[PDB]
Amino acid sequence: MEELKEIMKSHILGNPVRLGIMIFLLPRRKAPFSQIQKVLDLTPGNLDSHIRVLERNGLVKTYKVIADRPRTVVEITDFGMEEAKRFLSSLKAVIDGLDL
Amino acid sequence: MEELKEIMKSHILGNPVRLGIMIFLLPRRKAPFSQIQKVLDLTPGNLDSHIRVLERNGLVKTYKVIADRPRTVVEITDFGMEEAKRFLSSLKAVIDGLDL
Repeated sequence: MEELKEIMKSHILGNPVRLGIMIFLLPRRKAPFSQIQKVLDLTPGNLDSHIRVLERNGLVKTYKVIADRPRTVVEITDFGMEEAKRFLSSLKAVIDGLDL
Repeated sequence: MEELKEIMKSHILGNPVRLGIMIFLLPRRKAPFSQIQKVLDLTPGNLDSHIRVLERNGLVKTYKVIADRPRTVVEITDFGMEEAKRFLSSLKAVIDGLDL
């Protein structure tokens, strides 16, 4: 019951959309906002809101690359990578205990 | 990328609180509202709202047991059990592919 509550209280990383964004970035480190939006089939508006939540919590960082091809890049931070791994590991442990 | 989107679109079962409630019920089948509230450290108000979302989607069912000890019982439905397992299996597959 103690590990279940841990997962239940992860309101930031637990959200299915944010979790997917973090899993997407885990192996890639960074990607243009426009690519994430298209590949994960999200509207620019929803993606934007989730990105803000993640960045306010230091899980990702965003910056404009105006090297003359305007693009906003989303990058997972070192903290973001570790937090995601911790959360994914806790989730894996709970699932393994269920025997599916 | 196809399985990631599947998990990201599970707005009902994906929510960390609802997921925890379903994982709690998976091995127990049913429990009094009051027990779930206390063991998962949730306020009666938040639990109530999540339960309504789950019940409107046929994942759980609720009923009052007035056998002269008034209590609301929360029970996971057969559909709820299968949907949860499907979602948990998809989640497990994504995690295994990450190599943690």
